[PDB]
Amino acid sequence: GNCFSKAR
Amino acid sequence: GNCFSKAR
Amino acid sequence: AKTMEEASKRSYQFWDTQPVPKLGEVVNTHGPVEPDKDNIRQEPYTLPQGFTWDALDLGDRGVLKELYTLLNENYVEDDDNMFRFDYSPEFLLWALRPPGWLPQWHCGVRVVSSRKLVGFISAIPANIHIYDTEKKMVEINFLCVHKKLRSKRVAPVLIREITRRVHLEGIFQAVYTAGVVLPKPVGTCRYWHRSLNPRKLIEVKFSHLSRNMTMQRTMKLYRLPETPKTAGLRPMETKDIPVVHQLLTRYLKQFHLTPVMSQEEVEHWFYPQENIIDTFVVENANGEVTDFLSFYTLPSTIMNHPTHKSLKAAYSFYNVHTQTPLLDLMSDALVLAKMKGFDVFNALDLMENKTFLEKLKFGIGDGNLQYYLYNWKCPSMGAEKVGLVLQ
Amino acid sequence: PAKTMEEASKRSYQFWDTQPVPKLGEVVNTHGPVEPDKDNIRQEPYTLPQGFTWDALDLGDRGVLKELYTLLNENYVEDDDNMFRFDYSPEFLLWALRPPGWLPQWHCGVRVVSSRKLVGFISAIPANIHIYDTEKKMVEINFLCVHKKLRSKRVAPVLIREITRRVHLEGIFQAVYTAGVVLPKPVGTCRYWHRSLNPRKLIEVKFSHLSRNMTMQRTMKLYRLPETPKTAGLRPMETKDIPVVHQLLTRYLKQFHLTPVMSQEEVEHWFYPQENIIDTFVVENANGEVTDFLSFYTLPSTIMNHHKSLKAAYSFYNVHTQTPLLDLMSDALVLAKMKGFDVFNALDLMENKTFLEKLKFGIGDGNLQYYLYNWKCPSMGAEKVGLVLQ
Ligand SMILES: CC(C)(COP(=O)(O)OP(=O)(O)OC[C@H]1O[C@@H](n2cnc3c(N)ncnc32)[C@H](O)[C@@H]1OP(=O)(O)O)[C@@H](O)C(=O)NCCC(=O)NCCS
Ligand SMILES: CC(C)(COP(=O)(O)OP(=O)(O)OC[C@H]1O[C@@H](n2cnc3c(N)ncnc32)[C@H](O)[C@@H]1OP(=O)(O)O)[C@@H](O)C(=O)NCCC(=O)NCCS
Ligand SMILES: *C(=O)CCCCCCCCCCCCC
Ligand SMILES: *C(=O)CCCCCCCCCCCCC
Ligand SMILES: [Cl-]
Ligand SMILES: [Cl-]
Repeated sequence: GNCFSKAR
Repeated sequence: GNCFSKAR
Repeated sequence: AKTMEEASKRSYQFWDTQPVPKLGEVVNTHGPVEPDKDNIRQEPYTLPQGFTWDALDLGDRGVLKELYTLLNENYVEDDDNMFRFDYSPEFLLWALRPPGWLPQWHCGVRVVSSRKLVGFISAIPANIHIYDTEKKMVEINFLCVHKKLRSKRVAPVLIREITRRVHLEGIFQAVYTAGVVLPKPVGTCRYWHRSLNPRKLIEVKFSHLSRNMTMQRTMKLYRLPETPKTAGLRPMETKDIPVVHQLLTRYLKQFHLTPVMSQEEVEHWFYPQENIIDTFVVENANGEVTDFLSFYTLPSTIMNHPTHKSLKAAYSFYNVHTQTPLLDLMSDALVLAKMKGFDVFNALDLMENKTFLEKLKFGIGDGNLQYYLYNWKCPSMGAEKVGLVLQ
Repeated sequence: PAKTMEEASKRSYQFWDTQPVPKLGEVVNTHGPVEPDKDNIRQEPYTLPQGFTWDALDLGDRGVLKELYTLLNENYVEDDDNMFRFDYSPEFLLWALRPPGWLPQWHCGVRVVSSRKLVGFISAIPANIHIYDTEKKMVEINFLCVHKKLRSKRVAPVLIREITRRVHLEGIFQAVYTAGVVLPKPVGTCRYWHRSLNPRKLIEVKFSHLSRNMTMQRTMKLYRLPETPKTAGLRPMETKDIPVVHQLLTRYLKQFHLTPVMSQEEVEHWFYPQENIIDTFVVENANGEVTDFLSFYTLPSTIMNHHKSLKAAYSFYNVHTQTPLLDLMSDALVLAKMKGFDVFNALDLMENKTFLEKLKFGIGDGNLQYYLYNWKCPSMGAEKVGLVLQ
């Protein structure tokens, strides 16, 4: 599955 | 395709 | 051309343009004739005026019946135009919808005005082991052009169009057979025939009585037991699919041209279907399946005969022995075919079949089956190393 | 669930230790299968907990597709702070789950026996994969999902074993997949980066934060983009471009160590434009030759706490032979802004590191690990990974 990433 | 053979 | 003699005196205007070896050369290498193509023609090849492509949905019973009729009236005949293959509709579904089948690979030609089906060719996917290489390929089958459409270059267009449709799916090799010689056979096999109903075979001139023997003697010569002899022989069932898969996989490693089947493909090709495919396994006293035999059902039309209209033929498929002798297995196959009403039992001289053909009273046929690879360079092999049976 | 390799050191993997993958510790110097192709395969489905049953989801049934959409919309991947959750659309799911060669038995669901409610899922699609010097027919695994009410009950290992079995039945013995968590054993580790397109909204919903020494006015100035792309000859991909897009991609991917090997029909599926799913733009130069292309897919997310979805574009495959990659991606950003996306996401794989900082991407908090099943090979740097999944 994909990974949900946001701005560090 | 297949080949039709009969008794030689 | 049926002979290598007739074939060597030919110019192959179409096959010279194709990535196959020349009839004359001998191959000492292993690999593709040309590299894979990274761009493929998007447009179907042009047909003669008045004709159009049509991919055949064989799940439509009417379309299946049209294909049945095209082949019944226009497909392969013997050398002397006395018999023609009569593939059944249900058989065509078996041969043309194995796992991975594609509707666009059921490539038909129709008359624009009437919609009459006048041409066909098919591809099905298959993993093929050739010497030390395993490759995803297609098997080409059922190339047919209506009798009224012949000698007008429709077969080359059908071949190029199916090639294009296969290339679009990223496959660049194919395997196929033919009763004629083309550039260039990877192996040449001979059909042999075991009479089961000798009277009918002689009456319709499939076989003859030699000067040496009478009809009375011929009947007794080909008489068979009532029931097969092998302990624990029984039809294949669903529970046998994994072990048939295992047996077949290990058995085929000894040959040089073989299919590589998944367990789902084994189910498709071997699970018994009445009047299409028969598979019998040997389950021993411990409950272990140790051998199996199989043959498919392919009847023929008898042309221009007032009384006998059809010949019921069984074709040896794949036979695997690890505990029962192959001779015994094939003897029981003959008895089973007799019990099921077949007139004749056919087998090629490939795999280990030569070990039993004469002993079980097969007679050599007049037809060679050539085996071919498209866009694959490899040395030829003897019939006994061919381990691939098509339909 | 470990998010770093250091956390993963201090963990035991009761399930993954039983699987044909390398151990997290070991350094691999060989290339090939962990175990042989199987010549007999379990015919019976694996046992589920009492009261649950298997189903194969036929997505051509609009009602079944909506059930899968709803399962994922409510229970699929969330960010690290449980503020956003992927919101794959039904039309996207059809694109991702029905490519050429798809099988309905590889859409493997779990349902409650009594109610038939869908509570779990995993999928496989076929793909030819180039890994170092070997091309293998594999499957890509995606959309592993267990209902929030069924978590921590060993259902995920059963889903994985069952899709393994169903893939084995079709003669395939290797798989590729990604995950945001560390498992035995990544063949490569990539990191998401993010390019703000609508910074106002991103700060509002707390996807990003104001630099605190920077004001909102300065931030909007920093991230503003031209109104139209600058590359000459840029236009949407059309049917006539399928062969050259296929040819461009095939040659471009040869430089990486993990890549898809696509047929021309697969290229049509993955790249032909579909609104709100996949966008592809080609550069056709002054000679009429297509020389470059850019592509990104559409994946919005539910804003969990408070509204409109967070609209995100994900870099897909970008091939350059005449246009500088930096220019191509500048135009990708402008096109994404034009189409209404709030953020443009890209991994640091392939050559992406050459433009991420220059084009004002900011580094993300999520790693994306790449994995192979039953294929033991050396790991690689992100810049050698040439495979993008959905
Ligand atoms: C076989 C059949 C399709 C050929 O069509 P045709 O109209 O007679 O031949 P065409 O004029 O269209 O084309 C000639 C080219 O096709 C080739 N060709 C002929 N028969 C072929 C065959 N069975 N398989 C592959 N190519 C074949 C010829 O070799 C020739 O190519 P060449 O110039 O390199 O020698 C047609 O005669 C037919 O339907 N026969 C009955 C069914 C049959 O035999 N099918 C093929 C089984 S392999
Ligand atoms: C991922 C998910 C299916 C795991 O289900 P779960 O109920 O939380 O965990 P379970 O008790 O069923 O099983 C735990 C096993 O599955 C492993 N596992 C956990 N997450 C995994 C993942 N994304 N991929 C593969 N395996 C995973 C665990 O490591 C553990 O194996 P181990 O004993 O070797 O450590 C579930 O949490 C979920 O649906 N999360 C949201 C969607 C998601 O993250 N999908 C996967 C994207 S990669
Ligand atoms: C994202 O959803 C990926 C989840 C991956 C789960 C592990 C899959 C492992 C391989 C299973 C298929 C094996 C086929 C040979
Ligand atoms: C019997 O019907 C077989 C007839 C074979 C005709 C020639 C086919 C050549 C291969 C075409 C497909 C090639 C795909 C790469
Ligand atoms: Cl069909
Ligand atoms: Cl489906």
